[PDB]
Formats: sequence, C-alpha cells, structure tokens
Amino acid sequence: SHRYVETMLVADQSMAEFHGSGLKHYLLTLFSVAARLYKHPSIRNSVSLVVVKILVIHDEQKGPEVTSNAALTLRNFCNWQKQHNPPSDRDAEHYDTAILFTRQDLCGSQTCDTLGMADVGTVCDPSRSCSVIEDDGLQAAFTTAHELGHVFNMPHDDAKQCASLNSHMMASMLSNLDHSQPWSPCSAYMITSFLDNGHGECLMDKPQNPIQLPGDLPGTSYDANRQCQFTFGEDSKHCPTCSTLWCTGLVCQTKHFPWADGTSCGEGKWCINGKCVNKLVP
Ligand SMILES: C[C@@H](C[C@@](C)(CS(=O)(=O)N1CCC(OCc2ccc(Cl)cc2Cl)CC1)N(O)C=O)c1ncc(F)cn1
Ligand SMILES: [Mg+2]
Ligand code: NA
Ligand code: NI
Ligand code: NI
Ligand code: NI
Ligand code: NI
Ligand code: NI
Ligand code: NI
Ligand code: NI
Ligand SMILES: [Zn+2]
Repeated sequence: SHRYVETMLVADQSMAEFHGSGLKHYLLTLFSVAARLYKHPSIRNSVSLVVVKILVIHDEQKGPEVTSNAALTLRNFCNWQKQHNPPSDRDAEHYDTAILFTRQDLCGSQTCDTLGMADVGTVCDPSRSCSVIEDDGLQAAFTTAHELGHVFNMPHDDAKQCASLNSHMMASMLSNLDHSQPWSPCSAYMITSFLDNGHGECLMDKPQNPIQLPGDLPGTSYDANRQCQFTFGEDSKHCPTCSTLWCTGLVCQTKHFPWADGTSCGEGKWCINGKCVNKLVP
C-alpha cells in the first residue's frame, strides 16, 4: 500500500531574512532530498513525502516562539501549528505532519550540537506530528529525513531494541551514510510495524494539487559558494573535490559534509556521492 505524508513546511523570521525571496525554493530543495531518501527500497515501504502547504513567518509575533531550547521550541511549534490545520483531511491544505525550519542554533541541556527534534510515533496525531530542523545547510535535508523517521516511530540505530536487527539515517551520531542502504533493518521493521498496527491510516489519501518538488539535483540550484553560505553565512565562500565542503571564514572551515549531489566540480563533471564524475554517464 502507498502512503502519502502530507506536509506543511514552515520557516521562521530568521529564515525569511537570511534567504530572502529564494526561501521557498530552498525549503523544497531540502524536502525533495528527504522525499528521495524515503523512496529508497531499504525502507521496505512505499512512502511519498508531499507538500500541501508552506508558511513563512515574516513577523515573529505571528509565529511560535523560537528559542535555543530545542525541546521547548518543538513544543511551542507543535501547539502553534494546530490553529493552521483545517479540521478535515478532505480539505486540500490539511496536513498529516508539520516541519519547522530556523537559522537558530538549537541546543539541548548538554550541548548546542543539536540539529533537530521530533517526538516518536506521532505521524497520524495532529497535535503531535511535528519536527523542528536547524538550517545549517543542505545537510538539513538529512536532518529532515531523520526527524521524520522518529515521527514514524524509528528509534536510533544504537537503541537496545535495534540490536539483533542491526551507517544509516537513524544513527545517533553523524558519520558516513551508506548510500546503497540509507535505512537500517531496524528502521524498516519499526516503520513497518507502526503502519501494520494501524497508526498510519491518515496517510492513505492522495494529496490534492500538491506543491511541486524540484526534480533536479540540489547542486544544480546551488553552487559550492552557495552551500558555504548556507552553512557559514553570506560572507563565506568555497575554500581554494566533492568529498568535503571547505569554506572561508587564508582561513578555512568545514562541518565535514560532502558537496551536494549535482555540484559542479569542473567542466562536464559534478559531484555524486562525494565523487567527481562525468555528467554524461558512459
Ligand atoms: C535526545 C534527542 C537527540 C537528538 C536531538 C540528537 S541530534 O540532534 O544530534 N541528532 C542525531 C544525529 C541526526 O543525524 C541526521 C543526519 C544523518 C545523516 C546525515 Cl548525512 C546528516 C544528518 Cl544531519 C540529527 C539529529 N536527536 O536524535 C534528534 O532526533 C533524541 N530525539 C529523539 C529521539 F527519538 C532520540 N533522541
Ligand atoms: Mg548522495
Ligand atoms: Na546547534
Ligand atoms: Ni520573505
Ligand atoms: Ni522553485
Ligand atoms: Ni520572541
Ligand atoms: Ni548495516
Ligand atoms: Ni555581506
Ligand atoms: Ni569553487
Ligand atoms: Ni570539525
Ligand atoms: Zn534523532
């Protein structure tokens, strides 16, 4: 059976100001990458992330209170998004989940290494189906997949329950993603059970005129200078391939993330899975 995750994307005042007019393309660029990831066969389910609504909070007072407190920010946003969801799924802009994006540096009690936040097993509960994502660059696309995993009842891959079942999207710490198997067996089992138990019944309807997702690779929209800007601010640029984006700040810096797929790395070549390869595949 085919599940469709009708989504409202929301950007706060920090996003509007930082991104200007290009904000909405940026949000859908990030979300198209998430959608691709959920179409990977390793999830062992048929799941279509679709956009039915986008809100930009130009005026802070017209949005939820956003703070460095990542937990309090999720809760603030989860309460706030209820007033903007039409009561019936028959409604066209009715959404099964809501995601907030902020330039704000998210922190837990311990560090500000926090990238994102969601409760576990909330997808068909309109009071609880929410995520907040830190915009630290195109890599936030993967924070978004991760958070939605939690929303789909996925625990981290080092959770005790994942032992006999189990590099993948639901890792508790950042490292090299297996591009041939983005989702672990634990992950597949856990979303599969969640849906089998009946907690994905809201996802069966098809969206009405959903907001169209970019079909091109993200690096086609955004060159390496732009990617450095997204992560390090507008004055940053690409440091004088593909494996690690290094950026100015001659002083250079990196969040140890690859160049986005599609990023030009010479005439006739672009990045694909951290490798500079010919655009005309043999
Ligand atoms: C207690 C929280 C832990 C929390 C907030 C930790 S975290 O913010 O550091 N975090 C873990 C790493 C994860 O990595 C995503 C990712 C994967 C591949 C690439 Cl290529 C890039 C990226 Cl970005 C992002 C979120 N956390 O896990 C939040 O989700 C917590 N919250 C919910 C839980 F279910 C468990 N723990
Ligand atoms: Mg890739
Ligand atoms: Na942070
Ligand atoms: Ni604007
Ligand atoms: Ni666009
Ligand atoms: Ni305020
Ligand atoms: Ni594995
Ligand atoms: Ni400037
Ligand atoms: Ni360059
Ligand atoms: Ni470092
Ligand atoms: Zn997590």
